[PDB]
Amino acid sequence: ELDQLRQEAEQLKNQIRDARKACADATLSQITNNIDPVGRIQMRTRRTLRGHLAKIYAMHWGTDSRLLVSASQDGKLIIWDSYTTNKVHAIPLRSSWVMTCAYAPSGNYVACGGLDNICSIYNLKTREGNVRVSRELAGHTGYLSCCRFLDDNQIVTSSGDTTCALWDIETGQQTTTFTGHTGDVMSLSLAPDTRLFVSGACDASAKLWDVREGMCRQTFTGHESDINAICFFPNGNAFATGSDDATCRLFDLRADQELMTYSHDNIICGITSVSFSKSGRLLLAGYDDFNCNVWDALKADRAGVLAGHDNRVSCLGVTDDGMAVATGSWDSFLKIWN
Amino acid sequence: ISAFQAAYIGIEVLIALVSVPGNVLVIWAVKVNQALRDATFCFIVSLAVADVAVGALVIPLAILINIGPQTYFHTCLMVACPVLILTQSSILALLAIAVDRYLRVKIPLRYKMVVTPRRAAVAIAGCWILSFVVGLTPMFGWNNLSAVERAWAANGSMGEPVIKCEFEKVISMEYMVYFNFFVWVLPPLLLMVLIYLEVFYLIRKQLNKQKYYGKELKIAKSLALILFLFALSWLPLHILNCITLFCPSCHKPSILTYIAIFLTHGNSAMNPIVYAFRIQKFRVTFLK
Amino acid sequence: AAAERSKMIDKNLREDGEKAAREVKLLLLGSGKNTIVKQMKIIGIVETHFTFKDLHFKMFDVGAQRSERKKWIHCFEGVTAIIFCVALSAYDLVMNRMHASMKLFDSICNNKWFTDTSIILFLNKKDLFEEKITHSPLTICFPEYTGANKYDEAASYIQSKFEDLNKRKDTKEIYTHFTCSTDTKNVQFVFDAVTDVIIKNNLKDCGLF
Amino acid sequence: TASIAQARKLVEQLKMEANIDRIKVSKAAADLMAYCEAHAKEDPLLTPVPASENPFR
Ligand SMILES: Nc1ncnc2c1ncn2[C@@H]1O[C@H](CO)[C@@H](O)[C@H]1O
Repeated sequence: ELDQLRQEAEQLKNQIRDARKACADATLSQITNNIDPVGRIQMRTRRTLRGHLAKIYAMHWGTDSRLLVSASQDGKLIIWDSYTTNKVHAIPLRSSWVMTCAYAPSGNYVACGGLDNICSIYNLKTREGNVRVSRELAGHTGYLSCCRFLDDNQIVTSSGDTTCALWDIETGQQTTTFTGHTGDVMSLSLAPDTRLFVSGACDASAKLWDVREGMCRQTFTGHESDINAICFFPNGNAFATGSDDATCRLFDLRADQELMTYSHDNIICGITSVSFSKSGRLLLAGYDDFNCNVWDALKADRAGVLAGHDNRVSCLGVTDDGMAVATGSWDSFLKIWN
Repeated sequence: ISAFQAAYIGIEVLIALVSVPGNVLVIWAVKVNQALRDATFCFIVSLAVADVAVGALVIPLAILINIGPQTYFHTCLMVACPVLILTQSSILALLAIAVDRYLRVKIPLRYKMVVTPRRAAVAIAGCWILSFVVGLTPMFGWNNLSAVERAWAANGSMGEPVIKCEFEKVISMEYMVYFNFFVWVLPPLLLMVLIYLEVFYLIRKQLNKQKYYGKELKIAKSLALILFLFALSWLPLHILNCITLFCPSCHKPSILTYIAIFLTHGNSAMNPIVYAFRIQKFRVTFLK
Repeated sequence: AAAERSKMIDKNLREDGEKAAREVKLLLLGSGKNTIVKQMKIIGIVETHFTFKDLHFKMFDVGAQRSERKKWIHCFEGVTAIIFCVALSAYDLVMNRMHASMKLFDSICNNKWFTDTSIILFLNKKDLFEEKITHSPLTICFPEYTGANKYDEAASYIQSKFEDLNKRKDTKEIYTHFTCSTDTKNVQFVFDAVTDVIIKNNLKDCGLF
Repeated sequence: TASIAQARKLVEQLKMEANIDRIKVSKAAADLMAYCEAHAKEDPLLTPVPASENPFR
């Protein structure tokens, strides 16, 4: 029973597409024409965090909007202090290749994952002394392309072996496993509810996962290439995805379809990272042509351009109070923008 | 004010107007970029700073000297000294670049640990302070002040001498030819020739350890162009000064001296194309 | 106050960077990889370290990656050399393993991240090849071939095909060595090829090249 | 037996995610518009703030 079951699958997918077009009343541009436009935003560079020798692969702020963790290829995980450009800690790493880093929302743990299939959990207080390897989480057969903290106790990690996972730290085991992609899972974003997390994959599909259940509530297929990075709209009802086909898309959870497409005729380069501001009005998209584009996330117009770099930007973080936007590139300079 | 001097001023202004943008462009392309902060690029920045200094200051001062407004002696010495101060720094920067280019091929495995940009900055600072010493030696007291004061007393006047400011009369030929040409211009030339022949021997050995012949011919042509450029730009004026010193009865035209001087300044225009432009990284940064 | 610890950490980063920058990083690609690893094994990613004639080498084996190559590959940009190992005896076995290896070689050669990086090509297992060339002919893989069954012309034709797959001319070099079971010869070839790459890199940096 | 099982899991999950309902797009887009207009006050990138409150001066 393969052919008739496949026909059933295709009929059900056609029915889902029909429902999505049934609930599609009108385009978002027609109703959001009545919004006052943004205009033009250029940002001043305020810092330049120069302490890395190799390419900076990923960053993540803290909830203080003061400390940020940067991870580079030369084996350094540095907790920069963005106010007075200090280095609070510099952690040496077992594997030089580190493709992600995370900072615990209370500011007590730093997690990093690379090509060694091993997430690492470094504690920061450590009344015995300096920073120490606290726990090593190893259950994947792919590169850990992104990891995030739910709290100080359990960590959700994506991977390259087609599986997201939820890990407990005090035990060291997969508390649950999220399966059901086709390609490599490039990035996951958490909702502020910490109950639902999206994840973008290499099969041109972004899937939403519930933490307690373990199942795909919703699945979005609208891209022509692989999805590099993904980030929720700040309220928890939408998320934007960036792909290598020079398009950013905004997917809505309620209407279950794509809202809008950011694609410009002068751009033929892929998106490396996306983010939103605090109000959800600016979609910040890093690119491969060495600069950042600030998009009006309602009227689909390019608000500005941030071209302070020399090589392509690999990470783009925004503080939790919306003060400053730190873009980190392969020339090892974290440019902080306001 | 004469026609020959007018031709000299026109060629000097042309050399200035060509040499200033090239050097500003080299300093620009290094500043904007972060990938061009290696030791050899610190040396090329040193040469470009000395070179824009030549193009900006020495050529107006040279035109001022050759026109020759009458002034006091010590004022004319204060005007004629930064010429030597900047040209000697140009020659020493050329020498430093050649020594670096030797070290890259002589010890290629452990080059990064030997020549760090801190040691590069120390060597550049040493070259500049020695260029200030060599330049400021006439001000320290070795000039034709004694001869001018003797002639001034002979004519009967008293006070500081008011003379038509002209470079041959104010400064002693013995300093120009013995100290400058023997001690600090000829050993850089001979040392660059020795270093570049040694670099060519090392490259020939490495390549032999028709395509190789073509690559070897290109490297040899580049080295010979550098050495010929340096020895063509500097040596005529100094040979003229030397023959003026040794045989004073040897009578030479003025236009010969003027051609020698604008070749000496022509080196300042020629240096960016020969040195910075041949690097692939610099052409990449220029085009982008 | 905090600037004291900031400058201490700056000093430690600078010292660690000076220590790390002297070492040579090599990328392995495969079939005969185990021979090379066990030969020069003196001292996810399998990382091995060995020190030969005042050089430190870190070799990285990427063979345990069951993922898309196009994703992790740009991490390894900036290595000195790519040790690419080909089994000569794979012309007969299976589509064809020799064509699979040539396709991988074409992919890494025409990969946009490795325009500068030189490939050290190891054609391994010469003995099994010299037996199997008298055993079986090369009509299987190559239609345009003349010296049907002889080790010398067979090996030279395989080498010529691989080096001919290089589309970029004079930007990078391909160094070919038939793998010797004699001690120190493989490591010696690696050292000579890395030394040549370092000298060419310095000459290109001067503009003298 | 493995391929049909993978396709079985695919179809069962696909029917499971198909069984939910979907809100019309204009209402949810107006909700996102309302959220943006609500929090348009405290966004320092959209709404510019001078060097008084800015900790990066
Ligand atoms: N005979 C000379 N007449 C005028 N200037 C001279 C003479 N010899 C050397 N110089 C000056 O010295 C500089 C080189 O040190 C020349 O660029 C030139 O300005």
